[PDB]
Amino acid sequence: TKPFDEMFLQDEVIRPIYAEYAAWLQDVPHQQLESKRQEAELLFRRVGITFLIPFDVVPRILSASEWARLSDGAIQRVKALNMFLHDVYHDQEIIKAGIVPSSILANAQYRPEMFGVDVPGGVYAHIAGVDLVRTGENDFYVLEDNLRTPSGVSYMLENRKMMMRLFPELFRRYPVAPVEHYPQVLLNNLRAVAQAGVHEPTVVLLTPGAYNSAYFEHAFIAQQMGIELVEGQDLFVRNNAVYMRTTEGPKRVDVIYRRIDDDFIDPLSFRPDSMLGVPGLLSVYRNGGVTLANAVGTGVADDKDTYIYVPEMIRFYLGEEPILSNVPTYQLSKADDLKYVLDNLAELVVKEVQGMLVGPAASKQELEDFRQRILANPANYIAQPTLALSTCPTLVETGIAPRHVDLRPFVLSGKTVSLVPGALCRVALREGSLVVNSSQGGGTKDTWILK
Ligand SMILES: [Cl-]
Ligand SMILES: [Cl-]
Ligand SMILES: [Cl-]
Repeated sequence: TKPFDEMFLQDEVIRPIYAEYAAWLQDVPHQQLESKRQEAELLFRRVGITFLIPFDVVPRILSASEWARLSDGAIQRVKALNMFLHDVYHDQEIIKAGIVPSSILANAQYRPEMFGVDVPGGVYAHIAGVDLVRTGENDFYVLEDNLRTPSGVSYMLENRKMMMRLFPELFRRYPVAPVEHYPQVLLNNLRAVAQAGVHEPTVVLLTPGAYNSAYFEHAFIAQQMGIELVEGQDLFVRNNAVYMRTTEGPKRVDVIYRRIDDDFIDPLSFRPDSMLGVPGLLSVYRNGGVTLANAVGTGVADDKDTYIYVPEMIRFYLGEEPILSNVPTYQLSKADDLKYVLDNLAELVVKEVQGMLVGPAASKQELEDFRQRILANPANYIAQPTLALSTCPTLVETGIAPRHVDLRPFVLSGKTVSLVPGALCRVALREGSLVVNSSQGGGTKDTWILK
């Protein structure tokens, strides 16, 4: 019993989807792609790379039918999440029906400033990141939802550009769907959420600035879109409108793609010490003078305590059964969950909200150590059963060996809900590791969606 591999079947048989890649790999002149060392030599000789997050040249390939199911599943989930957000800030029908407890209103991410506020098209999460894992041929799990300021598209776009630059001949052998139109699809969706009356909306990207880890992505996506990259001080509010400062005079801003947290957008309504925001911005948004994307108060839908109700949102709002499954998740802030987790620690995966323990890959000492770490602050942890995480062929020291991967596509909601046929794929390079996170042996791959 081994974890499902994307390339190699039950025996050493190659899955039909990877046959053409295996053929190309055999024709590769000399020992150029036989192991991690030869891959690192190829990447340096051609593109001058020295391992910045590591990159693996073996793509994560998905068929047109796998993506169609995955894509239907992600759109269904995001529609229910947006309908949930409209509901919590309006009639709260799901709470009155007893499906979601009223304790959700104790969540710090629930913004009473958004109660009764109508947002253009009822869209709260204009961009939604969905973290997915595979366990079988037709088995996918949603690990987490990302509805605040989702990131990673720059790695998705650059990884494709890198693969096309290194191996153009490989793109001739596979019918790979393109991804580079993402910024223009996003810009078109932002224009569509302009307030009622606005004919040719002005769109800007509000950034915290250079001293932010994702700043390059902010500058990159704004440049790819062809819109102004602004900081708080570049904008100002007056008479229910937001203006951008220009030498020729103030230019009205209709839509702001915010890459700043709610807490920092308006010192007159939230954190008063913030220098990232725009004073009075929340009032203009609440009174229909501007659109913020993503909306203020989306955090209540992707919080660890709300995650468990997502399958029930799909049934309640859409009258459908969930296409994608949630992962059973324990919230160590709950006494029943804390009791269970500490009693079955060697069988579970424990993660901090805002460190990670792999119970089956831990000794009695490190298990007892983590037990103390948990009890020092239990509310900062969640736990899930250890899943049979799918492996993708990855170039390692010994050669081409299976390594654990995860997938992040980006759902876009404007007047329509859609996905560009691509995703950020993260790989856990170290043997036996399930840490796809770049902090401890984590890298990226290009994700190919076949036409
Ligand atoms: Cl961000
Ligand atoms: Cl369920
Ligand atoms: Cl739609």
